[PDB]
Amino acid sequence: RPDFCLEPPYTGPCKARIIRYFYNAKAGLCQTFVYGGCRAKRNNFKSAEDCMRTCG
Amino acid sequence: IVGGYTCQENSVPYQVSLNSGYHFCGGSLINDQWVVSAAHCYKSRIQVRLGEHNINVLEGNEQFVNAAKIIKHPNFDRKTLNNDIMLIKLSSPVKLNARVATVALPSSCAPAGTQCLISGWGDLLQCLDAPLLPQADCEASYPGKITDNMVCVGFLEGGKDSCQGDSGGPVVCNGELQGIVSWGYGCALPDNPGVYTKVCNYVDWIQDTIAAN
Ligand SMILES: [Ca+2]
Repeated sequence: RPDFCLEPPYTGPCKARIIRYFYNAKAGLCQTFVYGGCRAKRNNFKSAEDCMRTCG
Repeated sequence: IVGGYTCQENSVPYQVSLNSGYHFCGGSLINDQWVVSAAHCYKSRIQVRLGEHNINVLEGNEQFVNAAKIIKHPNFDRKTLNNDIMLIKLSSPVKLNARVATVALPSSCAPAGTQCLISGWGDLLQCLDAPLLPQADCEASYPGKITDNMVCVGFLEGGKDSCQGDSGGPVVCNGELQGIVSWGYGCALPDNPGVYTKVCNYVDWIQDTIAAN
């Protein structure tokens, strides 16, 4: 699978509380984390479906 | 907010919560029909909740109002976070009382050293007393990342800071809104105090925008 799928979730410097999805390779599925609202990395999805499609 | 304290119930009447299903940002009421927040808090649909203390319980003093118009500063930069300010016009005027009140816009830019109050839910509203830091120290903490439209507030030793969930929230000094919670590297980390939008550079844009909408 793509390399960005193995990177830990990135909250970013902004201070909003936006729930996003990321692929947890260690667990083998997509979970949620808190995204700050800016400078998102690639392991950041708006839904579980897109997360699993891209990093599944 | 780290190292802060729970605000006295309704002691920050200008504080609002932005909700699009759940609380995601804060904001400040500047008049009975307008709220100011951070541009990175933009969402196509936003419900403003006023008179809140506990965000998870219906207390009886709350007012729920939908956003009618959302206007981000035309020069907002999603990468540098320069000009991170946004105005929200409410669908209808809110009822002003002891629990729901406006905060004044700055008469001028407050000098470094001025003590301020930062608030947010980053589920009870949290408060933090902290000073505006010298621009020189802000720049030293964030090499080449600070513009004239930003100001650091907090402590260089860390321990106390605003955090995720506080964005768009108020930094009030001597009764005037001087800052908007924007960004920072981590929260309450030494040598990385929170960075805030410097509201005093936008008073005219705010007033002109309100007058045209
Ligand atoms: Ca409530």
